[PDB]
Amino acid sequence: VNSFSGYLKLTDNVYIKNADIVEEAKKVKPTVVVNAANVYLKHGGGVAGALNKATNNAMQVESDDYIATNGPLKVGGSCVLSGHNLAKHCLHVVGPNVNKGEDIQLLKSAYENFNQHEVLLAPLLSAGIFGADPIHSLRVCVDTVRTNVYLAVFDKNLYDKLVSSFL
Ligand SMILES: O=C(O)C[C@H](NC(=O)c1cc(F)cc2[nH]cnc12)c1ccc(Br)cc1
Repeated sequence: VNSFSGYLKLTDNVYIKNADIVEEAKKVKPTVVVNAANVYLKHGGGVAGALNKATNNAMQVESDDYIATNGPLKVGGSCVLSGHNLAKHCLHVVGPNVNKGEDIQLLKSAYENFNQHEVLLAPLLSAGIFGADPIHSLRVCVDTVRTNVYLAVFDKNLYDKLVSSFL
């Protein structure tokens, strides 16, 4: 039993809700919140900008120190950093950004990072400003992640769609 409330169950291990991931993280304090990161950990907009803003820019400060020490992530890669006031940990995962021409097949590699964590609160990788089809992203998520994933979808319209077209 865990503290996630109000999710529709899609599979044995994938759950989905219409929620603002920032507000959901602040209320659940999950062990792991996933950020839709880029390789530079520059959290300017989308989910990343919103999560970072909710940390009063502490996520960005920590991220800049990480990059200065380690260099950029790989597309499809991840790193674990602090969750600040939102979660114990933040798993920064780099999905491919279609608006940069990155190979969508890297989306499966990106979701594989979730399997290193028993339970996660997560956005749909490569959705939103990353330009991928959120329905394809949901399919890859379901077919790749084996751990328990609670997907928050900010847009109510999108959500209702994802549910009605799910197989
Ligand atoms: O709806 C989703 O969950 C996926 C994606 N979300 C974002 O891009 C997004 C951006 C942001 F700045 C803050 C956020 N907090 C939660 N998600 C976001 C999206 C896709 C299509 C459309 Br139309 C609208 C949104």
